[PDB]
Amino acid sequence: HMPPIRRVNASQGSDAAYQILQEDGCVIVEQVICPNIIAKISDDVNRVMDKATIGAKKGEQTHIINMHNRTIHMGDLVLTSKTYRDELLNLPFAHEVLEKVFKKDSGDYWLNMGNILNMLPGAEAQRPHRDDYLYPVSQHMDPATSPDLMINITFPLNEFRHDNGGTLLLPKSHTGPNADFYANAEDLPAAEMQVGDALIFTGKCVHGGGANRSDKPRIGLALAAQPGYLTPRESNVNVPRDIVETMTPLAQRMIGWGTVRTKDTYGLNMLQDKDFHEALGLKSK
Amino acid sequence: MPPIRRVNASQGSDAAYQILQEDGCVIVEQVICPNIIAKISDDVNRVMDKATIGAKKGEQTHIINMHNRTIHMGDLVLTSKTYRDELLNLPFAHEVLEKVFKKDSGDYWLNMGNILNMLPGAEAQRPHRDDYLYPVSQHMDPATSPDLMINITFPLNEFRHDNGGTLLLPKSHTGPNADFYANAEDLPAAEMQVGDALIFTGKCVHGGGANRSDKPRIGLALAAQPGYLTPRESNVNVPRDIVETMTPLAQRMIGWGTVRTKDTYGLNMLQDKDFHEALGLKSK
Ligand SMILES: CC1=C2O[C@@]3(C)CC[C@H]4C(C)(C)C(=O)C=C[C@]4(C)[C@H]3C[C@]2(C)C2=C(C(=O)OC2)C1=O
Ligand SMILES: CC1=C2O[C@@]3(C)CC[C@H]4C(C)(C)C(=O)C=C[C@]4(C)[C@H]3C[C@]2(C)C2=C(C(=O)OC2)C1=O
Ligand SMILES: O=C(O)CCC(=O)C(=O)O
Ligand SMILES: O=C(O)CCC(=O)C(=O)O
Ligand SMILES: [Fe+3]
Ligand SMILES: [Fe+3]
Repeated sequence: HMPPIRRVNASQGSDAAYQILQEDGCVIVEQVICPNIIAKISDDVNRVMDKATIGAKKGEQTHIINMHNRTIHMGDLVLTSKTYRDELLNLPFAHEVLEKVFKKDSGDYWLNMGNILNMLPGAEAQRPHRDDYLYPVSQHMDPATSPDLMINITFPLNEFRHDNGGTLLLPKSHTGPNADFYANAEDLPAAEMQVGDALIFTGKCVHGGGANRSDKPRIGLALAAQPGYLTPRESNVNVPRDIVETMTPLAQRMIGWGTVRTKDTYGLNMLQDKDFHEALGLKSK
Repeated sequence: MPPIRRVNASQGSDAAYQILQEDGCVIVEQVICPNIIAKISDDVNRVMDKATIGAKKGEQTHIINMHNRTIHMGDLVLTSKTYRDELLNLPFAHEVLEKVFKKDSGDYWLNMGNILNMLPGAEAQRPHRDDYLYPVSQHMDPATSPDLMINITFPLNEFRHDNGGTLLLPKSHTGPNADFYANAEDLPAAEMQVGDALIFTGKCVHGGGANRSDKPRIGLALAAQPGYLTPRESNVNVPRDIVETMTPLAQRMIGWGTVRTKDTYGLNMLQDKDFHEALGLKSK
């Protein structure tokens, strides 16, 4: 028995989606965001896609997830899309789920990064994996009882179906032991969703990019968050301060322009022994 | 009770590392020219009165017994050029840190540099493990888990038992995490001179001692950790022109650089590239 990927409408509330996430490691939330906001971000991303790196980043081994040259991953979204900074980073449903995930075990959270996922036509499926492999301490903790190190929220920017490589998932695989092999991609169900929906899954849920056998790119946007005590993959220190001060204090923290407190109350990312905002006199919306 | 073992830096970083692996702590004598420490001490004294006393805003105090007769002070990059140029590049220290972190974790960088000023009358701290700062430490077995922190403390004046030199429990770095390790009254003190350094891991039981003398006892803690752990102190307010006078290693140490895990994956990247490549960050 291969468990199905379960779904809720965001009208049912964040408690119900969190419950499915706790039981399965993954949940699809239908109609979580106005599709026109997503289409706007999609246009911004399409404007600059010719700038992104194809395949591997410099020096990064590819064999763990099967990173290959029919895939484009692209960061730098804060400067690419104002709609991303102001609308997506502040989406209340997402923050309700993330606070439920992180606050007790870990404390404040922020982004690992925001990442465009472009599977080009003919893209081969990835090796099903756990995203928390990024952080080596995940290999020293029991998955059944350890805190979650990551939550991925993927918004399709065009329709996701099995045939165009929509994310493959292995529901209820988030409590088993860490392993070097979990499944073959061909045995997993795909997340099939429309623009305005989102897929949420934990850093322990087995998953991977699907095979794109259509003739059009399949593009999603991954809002990936983690405890503040883990180092983001993407820094935002090159974002002009004038632009940071048009963001809310929450979105500022998400992109690393803020102090993050552990569940024990201890501050990280402080400046001159004080709060980040206080030490800079940093303004916000 | 095992003693705190010691080596001279002339015996090489391998011997210091071996003692660190066996005991969780080691004193390295004459690891740095005392003139350098004296300069940094001048820099710090010139700005000590602007430091915060006791707990920082909203941080509970009871795990380590933080109290209002101890001054902890950061912001060392901008305080001391000698700190930026000499101390952050000390080769013995980086040899030890590479031995600790490279295989299990990857690149490392500062948790922070922190002046530890213990005024006369300061009570001893509750003996503790520093890695409690990172909640993941409580979910890993100390006997086999990676080290999450290395502390290198340079006395800025003489450390002695009577003036609150750091109390240590040697060989305590492999036992299970616990809510009580020892009473401070039962632990030996790190006693050493300017130019020496005490190294101990995030798993070594230790604490501030009681300063029963008439003068402050002041150390400089250089605390390092895996690049995948968020530093306590950010340095994004340091002017880029100051940063470009530093070495690439010291730049990475203060967070102006990409840090790769032992699996080759980069963290603290900029615009999908290496930090330096994306900014054209120059260095010495
Ligand atoms: C585990 C492993 C990786 O860690 C993960 C999964 C963790 C976070 C993840 C998020 C969820 C943010 C995303 O949007 C999609 C991919 C990344 C960026 C990813 C990239 C990275 C470093 C990588 C690897 C490789 O081969 O090239 C790239 C790799 O094996
Ligand atoms: C665990 C615990 C903390 O974590 C540690 C130990 C971890 C690293 C450490 C280093 C080695 C850098 C140092 O130089 C001296 C003190 C700190 C800054 C410290 C401060 C902090 C947040 C704290 C606590 C408290 O009560 O007030 C303050 C506390 O209990
Ligand atoms: O593109 C997808 O649907 C999944 C991408 C993924 O899992 C990854 O690269 O880590
Ligand atoms: O001052 C000392 O010797 C130790 C300080 C310490 O251990 C701490 O505050 O965590
Ligand atoms: Fe993944
Ligand atoms: Fe300590």
